[PDB]
This record gives sequence, structure tokens and C-alpha cells, in this order.
Amino acid sequence: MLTYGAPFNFPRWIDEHAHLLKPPVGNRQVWQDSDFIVTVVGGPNHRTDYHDDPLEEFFYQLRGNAYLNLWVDGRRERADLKEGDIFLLPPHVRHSPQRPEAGSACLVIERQRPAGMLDGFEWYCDACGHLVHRVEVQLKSIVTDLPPLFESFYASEDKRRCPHCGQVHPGRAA
Amino acid sequence: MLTYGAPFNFPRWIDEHAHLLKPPVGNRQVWQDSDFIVTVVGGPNHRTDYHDDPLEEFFYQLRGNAYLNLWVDGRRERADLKEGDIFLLPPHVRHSPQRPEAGSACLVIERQRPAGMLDGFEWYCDACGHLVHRVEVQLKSIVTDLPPLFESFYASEDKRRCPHCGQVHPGRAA
Ligand SMILES: O=C(O)c1ccccn1
Ligand SMILES: O=C(O)c1ccccn1
Ligand SMILES: [Fe+2]
Ligand SMILES: [Fe+2]
Ligand SMILES: [Fe+2]
Ligand SMILES: [Fe+2]
Repeated sequence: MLTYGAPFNFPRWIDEHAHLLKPPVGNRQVWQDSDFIVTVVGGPNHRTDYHDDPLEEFFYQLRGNAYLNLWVDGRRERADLKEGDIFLLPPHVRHSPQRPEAGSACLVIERQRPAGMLDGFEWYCDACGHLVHRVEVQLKSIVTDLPPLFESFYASEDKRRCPHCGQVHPGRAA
Repeated sequence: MLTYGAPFNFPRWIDEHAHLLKPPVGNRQVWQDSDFIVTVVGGPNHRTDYHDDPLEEFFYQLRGNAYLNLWVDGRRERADLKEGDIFLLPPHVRHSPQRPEAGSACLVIERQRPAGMLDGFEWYCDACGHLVHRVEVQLKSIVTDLPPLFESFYASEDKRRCPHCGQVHPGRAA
């Protein structure tokens, strides 16, 4: 059977879910309990965490523009997602997506992670660039598994303290 | 490093590869040697084989219209991919994509299959509906692993012969 339902018009779906593609929610997963995790992410949203995904991430910036702050070869780099761009991110490339525009929409496709394959979330020192804190998580549900992780970092000067230079990371906004 | 390169404009890429999105080639994979197999499929193309994919298939019909002939719950059914539609096909749902329109373009995303996880290709009797022939294949490369499979079916009245009613399947065109 068609477990995931029939085909349906994507622009219409995006328009119908526009109220969820903005703060405070910001994103909406298309199908539940599927192997391919298909999400539409809107904006505005800025963030300071880097994601270490053990599998690939596919991006197709449908409306508006965004960018990914990356670590590439030990250096801070930026990959721009201009409207119309597609991009495939290799496993483990650290990325912090920034989505400054309201009304923007990006198709992001990932795979469910197998048991034992963990995701990392990391923060780096604005002053010296050293890793400040890393949490590894078995990501089963984004909604329940992820926000408390972020909240616990923001609430803790210990977690936010750079082990190299001692500077306390700002937390939620940089 | 960005193994798969930087982001790039998708409509421009599709326009630049338009000569490959029509007979005799018909499709073009976007990135090589990636876990996510990302393809753009054009037209026109009609076919008689059903695919039994052990993993999910994601579709986004970007330009023009297409449709999938399916077996759902023991009955012949059709899922239309109208321009703008997205669709997620569950594993093992038999599907025969038909792409009647020139200039059409559909984003199709699949995963590389692990060793031991095989794809099936099947043909069914137009008269009685019984399975006529099935081949299982470890799909490593579409270009080399798949066309000879199809050719060997078309060239063989034995393979094309229905075991229930004896009718010889037409082969390439129905
Ligand atoms: O939710 C994710 O997995 C993700 C996607 C893009 C950038 C950072 N994180
Ligand atoms: O190439 C495939 O895996 C495929 C895709 C869609 C329909 C039939 N086959
Ligand atoms: Fe990510
Ligand atoms: Fe520091
Ligand atoms: Fe298929
Ligand atoms: Fe038959």
C-alpha cells in the first residue's frame, strides 16, 4: 500500500503550512515514520550550533536565500544557498545553517540514523576557534531529542566555557 | 572537504543537461559516488518493467507531467506525478514510471543499496495479470547493471512467456 499517501502539489503544501515555516516552529517534516526524513525549513532563524551528521544531507533552496557556516579543512567557510541552488553535504562536515529571510523555504532530505550511529552538536569559541562543547545524541525524534540539548547548553556557563582561552560562549545569539 | 562540490543553480544545471534528458539517454545523475542517488529524469520514455526497490524513492516533478503504473494491494493502480507534485514511494511497491512529455524533468532521490539488498525487475502479463519474469540484481551502477537485463528479456520469448496462460509478453513496447 501507499503508506505515505498519494502524490500532492508541493507549492500548495508549502503555502498551507506557511504559519509553521516561521518562528517559533520554523520547520515541518513532510512524511512521518519514513526512512527518508523530508523537511521544509523556513525562516527567519539564526543559530550558533554546528551539526555533525553521520550521513549526507541534501538541500534544495526553493524560495529565498540561506547559507551554511561550515568547518572545511580546519577553516571557517560559508556555503551560500541562493534561491534555486541544490547542494549535497558529505557526512561529518560541520554545518550551522542560517536562514535570515522570512517566507524562505528549503527542502532538506536526510536518512533515519541506525542504532549506534550518533549525531553530534558542537559549539566553537568566537575568540579562538577551539571546540567549546560537544553533545552526541541518538536522534530518534527531532522534536523531543534536540531542543533540550540546546537549552542545556545556553543555560550553562560551564558548558559554554572555552577550555583553551576561558571565554564564555554567548549561548543562543552570537 | 566538500566532496560533492559547492551549491549550484538547479534550473541552470537542468537546462545545461537538457540534451541528456531525452532519448536515448533520458536521465542524468547529479553527483557520483554519493550515498544519496540524486537523478533528474526527462522524457519522453515509456516502459513495461515494474521496479521492486528494497528502499524508498522520493519524487519531485519539477517540469511537465508523468505517472507511475503501480501494483497496490493486488490491483493495477496509477499515481499521477503532475508538475509540482512530490511523492514518497514505500519499499517494494512495484512501479513502472511513464514519462510521455518531452522537456519534462523529475527529481528522483534513492539510497545506495547495501551488499545483499537486491532490486527486482518484473514484467506482468497484459492478458491475465500473472508475473511473467523477475530478475533480481545487486544494483551498483545503473548504466552497466540495468540495460543488459532489459535487453535479455526483450530478446527472449521464453522469458516473455506467461506461465499461467502462455501469452508471450510484447517485450519493449506494450
Ligand atoms: O537538522 C539538521 O540535521 C540540520 C540540517 C541543516 C543544517 C544543520 N542541521
Ligand atoms: O530507477 C529507478 O529506481 C526507478 C525510479 C522510478 C521508477 C522506476 N524505477
Ligand atoms: Fe544537519
Ligand atoms: Fe577560546
Ligand atoms: Fe524505482
Ligand atoms: Fe498470462
